[PDB]
Formats: sequence, C-alpha cells, structure tokens
Amino acid sequence: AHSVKIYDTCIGCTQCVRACPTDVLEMVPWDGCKASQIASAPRTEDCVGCKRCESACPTDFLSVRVYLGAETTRSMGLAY
Amino acid sequence: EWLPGNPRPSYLDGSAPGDFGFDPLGLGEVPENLERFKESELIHARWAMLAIPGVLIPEALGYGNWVSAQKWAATPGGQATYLGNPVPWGNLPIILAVEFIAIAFVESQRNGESDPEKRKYPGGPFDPLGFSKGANLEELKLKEIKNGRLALVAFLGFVVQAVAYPGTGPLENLKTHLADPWHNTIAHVLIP
Amino acid sequence: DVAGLTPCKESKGFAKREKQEIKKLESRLKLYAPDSAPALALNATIEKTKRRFAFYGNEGLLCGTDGLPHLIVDGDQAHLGEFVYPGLVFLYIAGWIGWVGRAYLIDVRTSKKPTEKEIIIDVPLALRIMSKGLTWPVAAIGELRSGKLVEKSANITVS
Amino acid sequence: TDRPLWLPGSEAPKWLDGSLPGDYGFDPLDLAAEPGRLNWMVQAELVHCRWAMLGAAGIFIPELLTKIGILNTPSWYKAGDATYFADQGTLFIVELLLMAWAESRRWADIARPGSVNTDPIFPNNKLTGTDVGYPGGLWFDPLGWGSGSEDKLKEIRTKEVKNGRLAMLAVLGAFVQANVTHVGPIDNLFAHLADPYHTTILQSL
Amino acid sequence: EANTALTITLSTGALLFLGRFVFLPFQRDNVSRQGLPVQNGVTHFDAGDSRAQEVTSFLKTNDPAGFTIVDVLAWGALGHAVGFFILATINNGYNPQF
Amino acid sequence: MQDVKTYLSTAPVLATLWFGFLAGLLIEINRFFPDALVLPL
Amino acid sequence: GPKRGSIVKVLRRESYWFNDTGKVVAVDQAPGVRYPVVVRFDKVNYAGVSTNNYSPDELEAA
Ligand SMILES: CC(/C=C/C=C(C)/C=C/[C@@]12O[C@]1(C)C[C@@H](O)CC2(C)C)=C\C=C\C=C(C)\C=C\C=C(C)\C=C\[C@@]12O[C@]1(C)C[C@@H](O)CC2(C)C
Ligand SMILES: CC1=C(/C=C/C(C)=C/C=C/C(C)=C/C=C/C=C(C)/C=C/C=C(C)/C=C/C2=C(C)CCCC2(C)C)C(C)(C)CCC1
Ligand code: SF4
Ligand code: SF4
Repeated sequence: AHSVKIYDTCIGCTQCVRACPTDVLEMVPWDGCKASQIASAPRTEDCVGCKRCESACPTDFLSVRVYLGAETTRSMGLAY
Repeated sequence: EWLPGNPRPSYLDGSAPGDFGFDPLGLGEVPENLERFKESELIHARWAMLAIPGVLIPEALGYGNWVSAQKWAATPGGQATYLGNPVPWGNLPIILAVEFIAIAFVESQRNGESDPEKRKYPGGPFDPLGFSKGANLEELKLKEIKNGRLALVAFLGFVVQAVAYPGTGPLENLKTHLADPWHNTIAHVLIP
Repeated sequence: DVAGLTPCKESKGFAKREKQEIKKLESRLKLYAPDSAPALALNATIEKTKRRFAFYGNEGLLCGTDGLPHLIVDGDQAHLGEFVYPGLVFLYIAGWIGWVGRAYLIDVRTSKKPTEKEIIIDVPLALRIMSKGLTWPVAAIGELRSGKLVEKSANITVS
Repeated sequence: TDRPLWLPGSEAPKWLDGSLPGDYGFDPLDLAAEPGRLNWMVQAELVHCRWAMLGAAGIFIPELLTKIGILNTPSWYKAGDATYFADQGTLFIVELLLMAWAESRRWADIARPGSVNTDPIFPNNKLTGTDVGYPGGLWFDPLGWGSGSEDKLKEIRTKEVKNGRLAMLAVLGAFVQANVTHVGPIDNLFAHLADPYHTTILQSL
Repeated sequence: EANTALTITLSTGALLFLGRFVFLPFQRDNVSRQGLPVQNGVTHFDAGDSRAQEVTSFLKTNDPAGFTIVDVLAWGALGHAVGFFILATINNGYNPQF
Repeated sequence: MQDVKTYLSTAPVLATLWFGFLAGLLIEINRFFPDALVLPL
Repeated sequence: GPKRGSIVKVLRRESYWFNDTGKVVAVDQAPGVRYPVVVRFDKVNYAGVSTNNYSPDELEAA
C-alpha cells in the first residue's frame, strides 16, 4: 500500500504516466501550466514501488513522489 | 590619539577619561561590556596604585622584599614580624578568615550599586575633603587614570622581573641596571 | 642525549650492523670470479654501504638500543635537518603545484568551453601559469589580504 | 618615446606605464598586478635600495682601506663577534626600540600620507616633503637637493634607484662569496684579476 | 591540636553571619530570577506533578529578612564543612616548606 | 599537424609525459645522491 | 517577472542550483501560471537537466 503524491510544480509532460509499468498514474485537466494538465494517482493500490515515474520526471526536484509503505501481495510483485 | 593620525573607533568617541581610541582587538564594541570594562579598569588600577607603595617602601626600609614578605607563610611558624615587631595575631588561619570575611562584606556592599557613575565614582563618604566639588573633575579623573595605568604597567613589570630574577626586588634590579647599564638589561633574559 | 639516545658514531650496534652487512656481502662474493661482472656489482654495493654508514655516522644522528637511527621532530635546533628543512622544502613544492593548478583553473573558467580545456590542456597557457609559480607565497598572501581568495555565495543543501 | 625595456621586442605590462623612476617594464611574475601592491612595492624597493647602499659602503670600503693598510678594521663577516662597550643583545634590543619608533612613523606616513609631517613634541618643525618615500625636510634633505620640477626629479630618483639596485646585487654577491670562499671580497677580486680563467665560481666543484 | 567545639562554633557562626547579612540580597535576587524548574513554560506541579508541589509550611519565616529554616540548614552545613576542613588541615601533620 | 598537437595535449598523454619526466628526474637524483635520510643543509 | 536575458539567483531551497546564477529564457504572462519563469544554467543537475521553472519570488535581481 504505497502512496504516490503529485505536487504543483508539475508541467504535464506525461513522462511519468508513460513510464508506469502498472498503470497507476493518469493525466487530468488542470490550470497552472502551459500544457494545462497535471498527473494524478488514483490506482495507488497497484503501485509496486519501482520509482520509474520519479526517474522520468524533469524538475529541479521531483513533482511526483513515492513513499513506500505497507507491503501487499500486489506490492511485492508475487506471481505465486 | 594613541597612534597619531589613526582613525578612532565609533564607540570610543573620546569623552571618557583617558580615552585615546586604543582598542585594536575591538573588545569594547558591546556597550554593557564597555561599561563593565570601565569599572573593572578603575578597580584594577586603584588596587595597583594602592599596592605598589607597599612594594617599594618596605624594601627601602629593609626587612621586606614583597616576595619574602609572604615567606613567613608556607613555613612552620614565623607568624609574626609586621614591621620588625611580632604580630600577636599573625597565625595564617585567622589572617585568612579575617581577610576573607572583611573583604567579602566590603565588596558585596560595593556591588549593591545601581548608577554606573556611582559605580565608578561613589563620592560622599569616600571624599572627605570634597575634591569632587572644585569643578576640576575632568582633569582629576584624567590624572587618576593616567597614574593608574602607569601603576598597572609598573606592577606587571614587578611581577615579570620577579619571575626573571628570583629572590630579588624592584629596587635591587634598578641598582643592577645602574651598576653597569650596557651589560645588565632585559637582553639577558630575552636572549640567553 | 635526547630520550636516552646515543649518537650513531659512538653507538655499538650501528658498527655491529655495518659489520654484519659487509660480512654477508663478502660471503656472497666468495662464489664468483674476481674480475667478473657479479664481483664488480657486489663490490660496488659494498662501497655504497660503507659510504652510507659513514655519512649517517658523521651527519649527527641519534641511535637507539637496537642500533638504528631515530628522528627528533620537536623543533630541536640540533636536528632541524631531520624534519623541519625537508618539511619546508615540501611545503614550498606542494604550494607551488597547488597554486599553479588553482590559477590555471581560474583562467580556464572564463572560456568558450571550459570542460574542453579541462580534459585537453592548453599547453602554452599551462606553461605560463606553471612558470609564474616561483613566488607563490607572495601571491597567496596578496590574494588573502585583497579578499580575492575565498568565496561567500556558494551552493549548500537544506540545513 | 618608447623607453628601453629589460627585454628588447617585448611589451611592458599594463600596470607599469613608465612614470616611476627606474621603470624598465620588468615584472614577469605579475607581483604588482593588483592595484594596491604597486605603492607598497615601490616603498619596499626604496628602503631596500637605501639599506643595501649603506651595507655596500660599510662592507667594501672598510675592506678596501684595510687591504691598503690605512685602517685596521676586522673582516666584515666576523666583525659581529667582537668586543664592544656594550653587550650584543643589549645593542640589538636598543636598535629594536629605536627602529620601532622610526619605522612606526614611516608606516604611519605610508598608510596616511602627510599625517606625521610634524614633530610630536615641538609642533613648529613640520617636515616639508610631498612624495611618499621622499620625506624631505631639514633632517633628511639638508642641502635642499631633490626638490625641483617634475621630470627633473625623475633623473636624480632614477640615479638613486639604479645605484641602489646595483648595491643590492653587490651585497648579495658579497654574502654568498663570503659563505663559499671564506675570504673578503677584495681578495676575491684580486684572485679573479690574477688568474681569470681558473679562479672562477666553478673552482674544483 | 585544635579545639573541635571552638572551631566548629566559629566557622558555623561565620557562615551563618555571611548568609544572613552579607550574601542574603544576592542569594535572594538570584533565586528570584531563577524562579522555579519549568517545563514548556509551566512549573512541574502545575504541569501535573503531584509530588512536586512546593512545601510552604516548611518555608514560613518570622525574621524581618525572611530568613528560612532551609537557609539555616544550608549555611550551617557549609559551616560544619568548613570547620571540619580547618580541623583536619590543622591536625594533618603535613607541613610542606614552600 | 594541428590535430596531432591537439591529441598530444589530452590528459592521459600529458600525464604520461609529465610522470615519466618526474620519475626519471627522481631516479637520476637517487643515482647520484643515494641513501639520503636527512637533509644535510 | 524578470526580463529576458537577465541574470538571476535561485532562492528555492530544494533546488539544485540554490545560490547559483541563471539566465532567464522566457516568462509566461498567463494569469494562472504558478511557475512562469524559465531559467537556464551552466551545469547539469544529478538527473542531467539544466533548465527549470521558477516563481518570480524565488529569484534575485543579481
Ligand atoms: C638581492 C635582493 C633582492 C632581489 C630581488 C629580485 C632579483 C627580484 C626579481 C623579480 O621580482 C622582480 C623585480 C619582478 C618579478 O616579476 C620577477 C622577479 C625575478 C621575481 C635584495 C637584497 C638586499 C640587501 C640588503 C638589504 C642588504 C643589507 C645589508 C646590511 C644592512 C649590512 C650590514 C653589515 O654589512 C655591514 C654594513 C658591515 C657589518 O656591520 C656587517 C653587517 C651587519 C652584515
Ligand atoms: C532564634 C533567634 C536567634 C538565634 C539564632 C540561633 C541560635 C541560630 C542557630 C543556628 C544554627 C546553630 C544552625 C546550625 C546548623 C548546622 C548544620 C545544618 C550542620 C550540618 C552538618 C553537615 C551537613 C555535616 C556533614 C559532614 C559529615 C556528616 C561528616 C564530615 C564531613 C561533613 C562536614 C561534610 C537570635 C539570638 C539571633 C535572635 C533572633 C532569633
Ligand atoms: S513507483 Fe512504479 S508503479 Fe508506482 S507510480 Fe511510480 S512508476 Fe508506477
Ligand atoms: S513526469 Fe513530472 S512533470 Fe511530467 S507529467 Fe509526470 S509529474 Fe508532471
């Protein structure tokens, strides 16, 4: 049960959403950036914690943050 | 003024007695520190001024060297001989206790003062002749602080010359300088 | 003398060690022809050992109980050559290399592409900077007093 | 109007523009590059030139007159270890105090020009110099020379600085020659004169 | 040999006199400034330490100077200590010549 | 020839030349002044 | 915000270029943009980029 937060420094380049291997993130209409869109994390129950989204974020410091927490059979990535 | 042409520090305008702008280390930058330093300079200087006549007069009159004057203590017995006459109450413990109690009471009484000017210059019972009433306070204060600074330097010289020449007093060292000036000086200590 | 150490020339154990080394070398020498190259090399080693022991004895080194020289580094005037003089020489040389490196870095910093000069050294400029390092202490004190040696606005992290 | 340089075909550094006496554009190591240092180094060179001229006139002339035989002064490099009316340490301390006073006054002049021009005890004396390093006045300029038009003081100041530089080199040479060849400079000169091609620095070294 | 009763009496009397007359204003205003052990801006008893309620029945005074029995105990302890220090130093039998 | 000079100014080549010269100098000094433990001057 | 071509100092505390000078590239004049200024730097950060968006109150005129 990891937690993913998006901060208002996002520019809406959509790289984090493309990088997510489990479809946790998605783009949402917004006002506050030139692209006029921001990222959201509705399916945080499916997050595995790989932190590819953080690696894909261009910003001084990250606009998307992953805070590791309770481990579950989906978070542990178990096929058995 | 201590160094001709030198700029003067902002806090040391030049109004206090004996103020020559001498403060290379900047120790008087804090105002409360400056007031405390003024009072402490006055106390140290007054003590040195009252001390050094007692350093010189016994040696001139003999039976004293201001270092052998303390020699009777740290010796079993000898609790006597103020001025060539034994002291009936010369024992070390009673002397120490009396000095401690008396000086503690006097100094604590001094410490109970509110006005900084009265901290430095009490007046009243300490001026029986009323010298502080002749409209010459500035010049008298300047003379006091100048003689006091000279006395402080003189006592530091006494201490250092006692360190350099154990068993000797100030007048003996002066007579040594006068005996052969060009081969009896501080060079024999600075340059072995 | 100092810390109960005897001089090397006066000490016994220094001479014993010299005798032992010479004896070992001659024992090795006993196996070769007198005029062959190994004999000449061994003789050269023997003479070098003799010269080294003579120089150590005559230079004024203290000697321990085991027969080996010891060094004094507390500032004694009789043993300045042990530590203080080589220390000053090293300080001069190291300050020279460091100062010229810093000067070259500063001069390269304002360039079209500083990193290219950072990997590919500008040899003429480097030689000029290197030659100007003879008087590094004077320039170092000059920039220390002029306020052009240290920086005040540098990058730091979240305190 | 391009003055001669220490190295023909070169160009003088920017900070050495040619106004100072003895300016040959010689500063390969940029020791006076920063604006502040030039005045300090000028004062240092002046004081060094004058001290070295005094040292040269006190080393070479006594040795020459001793070699001739008019005087009988001892050798310069061993004259310190002699017997005087005062102890050596006492003389050292006395000179430290007197030179402390003189050098403190010179320092006060250097830091604040024109601030110590007057006698501290009798305020009616008032040294009459204008250029730092050239105090002037009755004490230091009695005959009144060296007080003239600009570009006229240039010549005499250049003469002084060049004789001083020559004296500095001569004194350093005397020091090292005494250290290496344990004889006075005049005998070394005679040795180089008699056998020039064998009595040289190379020696048997 | 030093008289124990005389030495202890004199030392304790001197310390009690000092405490009552000489250093009493300094002690009073310094303890007034360093008021009470305080945690988070509130005293321990008011913070909720029932065992830390100050005892005032043991602090009642009738001296014009407000001199307290705990003050008596402190200065008398110092007096007994100094008296025994002097007694032991006198009877030590150790007289170094300096 | 300009390209050759630029290549010879690269960090590894210059380091090799400099350290070779320094090592040669130290080796020759120790050949002519061996077994030097304390500085005579 | 600062005009194009200005030299500004970053004041964002978590920025990689804190207390470092930048080069203003473009300023967005839309009313609702939260970080409209674009600043380009000389050295790259750990992620390897050299451009960032800053608010007008996180930059210094020098
Ligand atoms: C040589 C010297 C200085 C030389 C400096 C040089 C070359 C600098 C060159 C450069 O910096 C430049 C210009 C520009 C830079 O870009 C490049 C370099 C190349 C770095 C000073 C000598 C200075 C020499 C001095 C000060 C001599 C003083 C002598 C005195 C006082 C003598 C006293 C006595 O001899 C008597 C009279 C008789 C007895 O009593 C005994 C005693 C006591 C020994
Ligand atoms: C009332 C009154 C009065 C009186 C008073 C009195 C009388 C008091 C007293 C008091 C006192 C009298 C007190 C005391 C105290 C004491 C103490 C408190 C002590 C203590 C001690 C100790 C603590 C000890 C310790 C020790 C030991 C044990 C061992 C050894 C060591 C020692 C010493 C450390 C009068 C008249 C004035 C008037 C007014 C009122
Ligand atoms: S950590 Fe991995 S799974 Fe979780 S949101 Fe980021 S990219 Fe998706
Ligand atoms: S990668 Fe970063 S800036 Fe880009 S859309 Fe995702 S959170 Fe926003």
